Amino acid sequence: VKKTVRFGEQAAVPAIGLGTWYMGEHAAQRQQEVAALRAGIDHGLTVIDTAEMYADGGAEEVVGQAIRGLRDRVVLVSKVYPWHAGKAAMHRACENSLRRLQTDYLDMYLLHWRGDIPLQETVEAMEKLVAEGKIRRWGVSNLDTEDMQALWRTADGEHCATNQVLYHLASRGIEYDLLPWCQQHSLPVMAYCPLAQAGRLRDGLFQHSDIINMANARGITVAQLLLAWVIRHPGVLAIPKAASIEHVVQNAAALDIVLSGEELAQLDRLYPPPQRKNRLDMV
Ligand SMILES: NC(=O)c1ccc[n+]([C@@H]2O[C@H](COP(=O)([O-])OP(=O)(O)OC[C@H]3O[C@@H](n4cnc5c(N)ncnc54)[C@H](OP(=O)(O)O)[C@@H]3O)[C@@H](O)[C@H]2O)c1
Repeated sequence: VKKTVRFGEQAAVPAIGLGTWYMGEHAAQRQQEVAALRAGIDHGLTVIDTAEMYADGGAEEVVGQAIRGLRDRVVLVSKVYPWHAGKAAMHRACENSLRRLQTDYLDMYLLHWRGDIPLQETVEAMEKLVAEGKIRRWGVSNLDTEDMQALWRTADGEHCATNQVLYHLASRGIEYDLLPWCQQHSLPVMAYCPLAQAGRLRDGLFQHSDIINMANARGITVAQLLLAWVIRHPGVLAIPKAASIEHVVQNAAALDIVLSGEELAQLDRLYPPPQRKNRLDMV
């Protein structure tokens, strides 16, 4: 079973990509960050996820340096603050992102979350960037099932190419409603915080005996086990962030893992799937 995802105008991207939140904050780390991204590309991870938010442009500048001369090898995803996502301001947000990335187009551009602009106006603005050639496709982030239904209802809202939401073993709420909805509409989901921020989100995911034993039993690390879990089913593209080369190399290698039913059942007993609607986890 191929560990790829149909994503925008790309027929198949690898199901693990590269996050950039917390890159670009410190000048002393820029070279290390550039190297971690290039390592990911060198290991076949092509999707890079960033945002105008991240270090106020800084992460985008890091990405732009990392991808110099490699633009055709990568699938670039950035995001626009909702307060920019309207007729007036959208072009400037997009143009500023493109300047920092030093590329003339994005593969995907996401509404970072839903603000006060009516969705119809954001959709029209995204469609204009598509017609101009500045973005190949648009999508959204942090939209729950109700918001996705509202979007679908808008003119051209069905062109939405992805929804990026929080998903990991210890926060599975999207499995009740949102993922099935996405699955029904052939919409790929981008899973952010797929490592729960290396466990910092949920106390003891990493420090868990049965998960530690399970990873040891196949000679993988817990992080790899958690990533393979996130991408176990089609239609989900995980975007772990790694500034460490050792970590990027691990993360790419998690594309080669096949979890058994026995293993997946054990994991469900440790962190059961949701049996009701849950508010969309975000962070
Ligand atoms: N749309 C949104 O609202 C939203 C919100 C949050 C995040 N995001 C996106 O999603 C991405 C992923 O989420 P995240 O950065 O919040 O958290 P994450 O990817 O779940 O975890 C990042 C942490 O995991 C560590 N790590 C990575 N690979 C590892 C490995 N193999 N072994 C051990 N530790 C490992 C990293 O350390 P090192 O860096 O030192 O390797 C980092 O400290 C973000 O970077 C961003 O692109 C989007």
